Amino acid sequence: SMTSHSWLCDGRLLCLHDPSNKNNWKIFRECWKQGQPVLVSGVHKKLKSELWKPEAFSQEFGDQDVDLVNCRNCAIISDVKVRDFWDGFEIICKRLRSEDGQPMVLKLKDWPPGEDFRDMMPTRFEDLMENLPLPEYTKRDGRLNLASRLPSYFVRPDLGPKMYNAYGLITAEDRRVGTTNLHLDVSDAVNVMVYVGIPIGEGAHDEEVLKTIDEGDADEVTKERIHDHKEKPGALWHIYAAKDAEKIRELLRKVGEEQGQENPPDHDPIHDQSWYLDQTLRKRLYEEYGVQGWAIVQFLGDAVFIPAGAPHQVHNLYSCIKVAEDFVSPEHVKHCFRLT
Ligand SMILES: CCOC(=O)C1CCN(c2cnccn2)CC1
Ligand SMILES: [Cl-]
Ligand SMILES: [Cl-]
Ligand SMILES: [Cl-]
Ligand SMILES: [Cl-]
Ligand SMILES: [Mn+2]
Repeated sequence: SMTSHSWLCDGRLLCLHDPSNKNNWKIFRECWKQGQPVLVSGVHKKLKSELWKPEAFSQEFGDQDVDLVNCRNCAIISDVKVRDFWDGFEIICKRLRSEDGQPMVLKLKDWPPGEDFRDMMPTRFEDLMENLPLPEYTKRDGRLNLASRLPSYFVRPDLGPKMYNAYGLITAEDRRVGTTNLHLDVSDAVNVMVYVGIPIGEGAHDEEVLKTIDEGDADEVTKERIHDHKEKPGALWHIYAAKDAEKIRELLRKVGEEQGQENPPDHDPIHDQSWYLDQTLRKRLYEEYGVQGWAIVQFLGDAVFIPAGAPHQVHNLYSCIKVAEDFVSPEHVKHCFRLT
């Protein structure tokens, strides 16, 4: 009747199979205490699938004004209607075009804005918050979430959740670009893939996706989820242990200098959110600094748990809708303390 869990990343990543199992914490807490990320599959089967479609967001919210980002060159597209984003999510012939006349790979910036998700989308808020895995950690009032219980000596997360909406990266050149560049968060996070859109028009794009996963260092069991079970892959993540953050900063200072950037010796390339670690940079991190990460493919309905302090980057394989909630576990509270 389905096994409790399996392993990815050759034994280094816990994958829980039943999102609402009351005994998940017993397997989870040992991996979490060691500063590892955790994957939980099957959250899509708990949700009302009609609430998470791109066509519904366009119909209900299409007249709101927003900014977009061109993922290929970081150009900002200012003050457009949110339908201009949603109507091109899966239909390539409807996307905003760059000067070269190609359809753009776009990210929708800060939408819903700030802490407004609950007010703007109360039925979505309920559906997500009631079906989050590890609820004693992840609910606003969970017994193991210290977010509402800490004094001002700790950086507290904003009221969530936050939605992350972007097209898939397409070409061989796109393999070196991030959807979200390398950064870290002082809080813990759970990120849920609630919808994956595989386009039509330039549909037949299956093969660059396989080369991206393979070159991305994905394990053999992860490759079997496509070929054997035909699940929809959304996004390729690289996550690094919080303890390796300074070694990553040293690599990126050296590369910034090799590329003729002019940066003070103390500047923080992870906080700048300006780098994506491509195959060349990931190999250099392993070979020159001794640092190994976790390469994670987030499929429809996968919840990725990212530990406080852990540097991480995201590369969309197809068009994705992700919803994330921040929390403060007792295992990782040291990462948000304002002294020493
Ligand atoms: C509704 C799921 O049905 C089952 O029979 C479960 C499947 C998942 N599992 C556990 C057990 N402990 C912790 C976490 N998961 C084993 C039994
Ligand atoms: Cl830690
Ligand atoms: Cl709603
Ligand atoms: Cl729990
Ligand atoms: Cl970014
Ligand atoms: Mn993050």
